[PDB]
Amino acid sequence: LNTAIATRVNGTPPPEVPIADIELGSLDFWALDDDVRDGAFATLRREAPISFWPTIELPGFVAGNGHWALTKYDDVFYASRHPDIFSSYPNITINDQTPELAEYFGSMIVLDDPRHQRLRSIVSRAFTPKVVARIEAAVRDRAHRLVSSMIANNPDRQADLVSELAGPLPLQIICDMMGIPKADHQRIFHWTNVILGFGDPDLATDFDEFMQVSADIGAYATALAEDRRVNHHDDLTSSLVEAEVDGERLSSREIASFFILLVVAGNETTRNAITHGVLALSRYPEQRDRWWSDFDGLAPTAVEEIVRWASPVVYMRRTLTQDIELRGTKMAAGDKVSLWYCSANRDESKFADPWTFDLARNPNPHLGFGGGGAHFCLGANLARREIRVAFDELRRQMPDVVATEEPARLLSQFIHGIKTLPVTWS
Ligand code: HEM
Ligand SMILES: CC(C)CCC[C@H](C)CCC[C@H](C)CCC[C@@H](C)CC(=O)O
Ligand SMILES: [Ca+2]
Repeated sequence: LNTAIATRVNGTPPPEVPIADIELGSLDFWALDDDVRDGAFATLRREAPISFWPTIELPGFVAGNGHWALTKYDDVFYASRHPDIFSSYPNITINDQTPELAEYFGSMIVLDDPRHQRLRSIVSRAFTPKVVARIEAAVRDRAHRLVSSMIANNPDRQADLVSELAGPLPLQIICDMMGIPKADHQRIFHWTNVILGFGDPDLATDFDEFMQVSADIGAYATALAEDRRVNHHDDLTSSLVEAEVDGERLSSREIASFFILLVVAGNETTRNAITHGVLALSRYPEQRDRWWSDFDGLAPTAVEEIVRWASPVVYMRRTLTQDIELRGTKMAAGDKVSLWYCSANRDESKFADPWTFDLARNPNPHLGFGGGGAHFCLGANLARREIRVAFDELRRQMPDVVATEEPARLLSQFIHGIKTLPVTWS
């Protein structure tokens, strides 16, 4: 299409990045383009598989102690499967948890079992493979309407993939599951965007705004919950207010935190898998060709490889409950430990040809949904289906859809985000 992005050779390894150029506790490092980032993690995996880092500043948050970065696959996996040692309390981002933040962000993702499991059971039936298989009809026609409207909205055949499809599809689905009405979708989207875009001047850099948005979304969850308290609807919000996770009902804060976890995770995750997928297809059109020629035959492995490639969630943090030594590095009880999924997903000792984007890759033990165990992504089956249906609807309405500019990238250490990706089609 000649308006298109330049092609790229598949299996191209990243630039050489000297260790002296790697500074994970600087925001400027997260600004560097993706190739240099991948290069920097390659250097770490080889020369400092476990290394220590001061935690990033950014206004209004509390950096506190630094963290031991696990950049190897086997260590990320080991840490995920040993939660007695690598605890999710008190926080799964690198910054210290505060009681003010805990009002909105003290959900089960920052708790250990047995309380974590008891909370998780409240909503987990809805995310089961049997059940996500049953909402294919809702997914399909949100996706189909979005691709149609992408076409109708754009006589020029020039659109932003992010706001026209990748963004609103996983948003509409999670809000529908929560029971959030249509008129509120956009406001919800703008809130989770600021929550998980903090540090990026296109999203927010003033902590006052972050606190306001948090309060607004917490206030919003509370009002919806209270509604559902009196009038059951058959949405996840009703399950939340009806639950006893205990022999006790959930507190306001527990409801607010659970609501915000679902909606943020639902809104700031699969949209990036989808946008990175389209970009990757734009760079490697042989891959686009193979998949379009055999959509259903290649879909299971295509969807996993888009997730491996995008690694939408860059890292999660844990905290040691006891001393432990790994790979010859002694770490102490109370130390922060960060699990770099984006690095595990390029690990030369687990993946042949880690730099090759291969929609037929089989097996594909990636850690895009984390390393397995107690906090395994609750939305994994939902996300896979969202991804599959989105590309299915593109393949059938605009099969040659293709990026026309490099993406505007989210400045973020936690989320491999794309803010906008101009695409074209014929
Ligand atoms: C490609 C899309 C997605 C990716 C890559 C992803 C990634 C992750 C990762 C890395 C974790 C932490 C896992 C661990 O600690 O071992 C997680 C947890 C979680 N995710 Fe997903 N996520 C995605 C989509 C979604 C969706 C659509 C939802 C729907 C609400 C969702 C809901 C959750 C929840 C609730 C948790 C916490 C589970 C728990 O603490 O037990 N995710 N996700
Ligand atoms: C599956 C994933 C994407 C769900 C994560 C959802 C929950 C709501 C994460 C909490 C987000 C926190 C409060 C944002 C702060 C991160 C940042 C400021 C850390 C730092 O200072 O370096
Ligand atoms: Ca347009």
